[PDB]
This record gives sequence, C-alpha cells and structure tokens, in this order.
Amino acid sequence: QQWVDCEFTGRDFRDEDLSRLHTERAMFSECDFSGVNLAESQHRGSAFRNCTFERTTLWHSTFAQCSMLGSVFVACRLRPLTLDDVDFTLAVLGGNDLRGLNLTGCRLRETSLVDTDLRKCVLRGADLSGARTTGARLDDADLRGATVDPVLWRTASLVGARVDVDQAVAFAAAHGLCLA
Amino acid sequence: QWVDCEFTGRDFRDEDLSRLHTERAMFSECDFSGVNLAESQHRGSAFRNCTFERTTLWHSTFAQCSMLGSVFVACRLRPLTLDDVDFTLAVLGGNDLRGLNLTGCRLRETSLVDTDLRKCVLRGADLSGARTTGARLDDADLRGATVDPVLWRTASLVGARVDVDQAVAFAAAHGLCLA
Repeated sequence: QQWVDCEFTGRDFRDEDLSRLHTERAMFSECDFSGVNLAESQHRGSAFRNCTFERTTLWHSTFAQCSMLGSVFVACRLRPLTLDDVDFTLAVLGGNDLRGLNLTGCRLRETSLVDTDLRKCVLRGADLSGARTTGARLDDADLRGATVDPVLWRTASLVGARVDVDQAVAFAAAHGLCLA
Repeated sequence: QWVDCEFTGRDFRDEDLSRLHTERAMFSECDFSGVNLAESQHRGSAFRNCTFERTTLWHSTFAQCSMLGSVFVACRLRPLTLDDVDFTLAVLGGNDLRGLNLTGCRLRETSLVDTDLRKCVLRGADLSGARTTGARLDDADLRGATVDPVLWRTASLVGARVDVDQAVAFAAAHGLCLA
C-alpha cells in the first residue's frame, strides 16, 4: 500500500498490519497506532503529530523529513531503523530502547528521554534543548556538536560518550566548576 | 637562630620556639608536637619525616622550604606564609588551610583527606597523587595546577576556578571521551 497527501485526525489504526506501508506527505494527528505492525514501512514528508504508539513495531522502517511532533511511544520496537531528518520535538520516548540509532541532526527539543536507552547512538549536531534526561543512557553515544542543556550533563549516564571541547567544558560547569 | 644547622631524631616537644629564624637548617625525624613556632621564620630549611601533632605555627613564614614526609595533626596553621614550599608526601589530613596562598607549592602524594582548602590559592601548585577523599576545595583557585584524574572525582569542588584544560580533564575523569 501507498498513501499520499492523506489527512487523518483521531483515527483508530490499532492492531492493524501496516507493514511495508508507504506514506508521502501523510498527516496523522492524534491517531492511535498501538499494537500496529509498521515494520519495513517508508514515510516521506509525513507527520505523526500527537499520535499514540504503544507496543507498535517500527523495525526496519524509514522516516525521511518526517515529523513525530508530540507523539508518545511506549515499549515500541524502534530499532533498527532509518531516521533521515526527523523531528521528535515534544515526543515522549521514555523507557524505549534506541541503542545505536543514527539521530544525526534530528530535533529532540523538549523530548522526554526518561529512562531511555540511547547507548551507542549518533547524536551529532542534534538538538536536545529542553529534553528530559533523568535516567537516560548516553554511554558510548556520539554527542559532538549536539546542542545540550547543562542538566543533561548532570542526569544522563555518559561513560564513553564522545564530546567536543565546548561540551566537556559545559560538563565541568554543569557540575559546579568555575571556568576562570 | 639556626643557620646552616642539621638535626636528627631530636625531640623538641613542648618547647617554645616562637620567632625562631632558621636558614638552611634541616631536621630529620624530629618531633615538634606541641611546640610553639608562632611567628617563626625559615628559609631553605627542610623538615623531613618530622612529627607535628598539635604544633602551633600561625604567623610563621616558610620560604623555599621542604616538609617532605612530615605528619601534621590538628596544627594551628593559619595564618601562615608558605612561599614555594614542598609538602610532597606530607600528611595534612584533617587540617584547616582555608584561604592559604599555596601558589606554586608542591603537594605530590600529600595526604589531604578531609583537609579544608576552601578558597585556597593553588595556582600552579602540583597536586599529582594527592589523596583528596573528603578534601574541600570549594571556591579554591586551581588554575594552572597539575592534578590527577582522581582529584577530579573525589575533592569537593563547587565554585573552584579552573582553566579550560582542567575542565576538559574533569570531564574525562568522569568518563567523557574527547574526540
């Protein structure tokens, strides 16, 4: 299947098998994709705004120039998959396993990453301004050039996380050191 | 006044030696516990493996001097002038050194467990190997000092002033990888 320029608000897609679905500029707003099989699906320029994804399988899928603004993901199969310029602004990703995903240059402004496993992820140039990172795991992740708040440095687990020089400094300041 | 003098295993206990001025005097394994060295002066002298328990040292001046391996216990050390002094392997745990100027001093493998160094000036000092568990370095000036990764993980450092290289080092001491 292939859906182009569709706009749905409040739709119930629960338990559906949407594997290999292709969407192009689809707008899904406040839709429920819980229990859905979205494996090997392809989306381009579509939006999943304030949607519900509980126990949804997104394995091997591809999202290019998509927005997931404000959507909530609970215990979903989110890896591996291809994200190519996707906006997660205000999404709730808490508790999921996102290990090793390439989130290069993605927007994760005010995203909730509480208890989220982002180990070995590539977050180069990503934007984490305002994200909630209590319990988040960033060990071995690459944060080079990412925009991050002083609080991430105090919250996220960061052993082996790769950082640039301004970031190492912000980390020291975030722990109370006075750069004199 | 002890000039170019050398003592060993001597007990100076409870003696009043205030305003003493030593020069090139060297003490080895001597005991100054309870001694009064108030407003004393010393230049080029060494105090090797000596015992300083409850010694009074306030207002003395120590210039170009060594305290190698000496043990300090609950000493009156403030105020004090310590100009290029070597505390290598000395034991300072539990002492109060708040605000002292320790610029350029050596504290290599010095034991500072629970030692109060707040607002101390430690610019250029060498702290390599110091034992810093419980050491308080809050608001102390550490710029240009040589410090090991473990100090970054054990001393309290709120407000401590550091340069870029030390900040980077603090981050690596916690597991961040600079790439």
